[PDB]
Amino acid sequence: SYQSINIPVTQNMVPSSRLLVYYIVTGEQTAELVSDSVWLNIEEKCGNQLQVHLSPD
Amino acid sequence: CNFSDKEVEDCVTNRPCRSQVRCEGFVCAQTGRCVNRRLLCNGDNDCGD
Repeated sequence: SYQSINIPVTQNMVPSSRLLVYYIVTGEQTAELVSDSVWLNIEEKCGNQLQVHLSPD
Repeated sequence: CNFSDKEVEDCVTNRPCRSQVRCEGFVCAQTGRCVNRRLLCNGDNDCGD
């Protein structure tokens, strides 16, 4: 069995990213490209984390 | 002459050997012939058996 995709969802991925996994298997003699993909919904978040407030609340 | 111009002695397995040639195909169980899976259910004895 294979290493999982253990990766940080870095900020560049927001709001959405798509994972495609692929290999070529040579078969007996003829290669085949095998692939699958999934849409990964990411939390909407800002890179600046900017916040604004009235200081005399 | 005696026909035995050949003679043979048995041994221990002193060492391994890599004879185990990998068959990606189907292995014809009794013969060990490697046949391509497209020849399964072919209607033809492409194996020996």
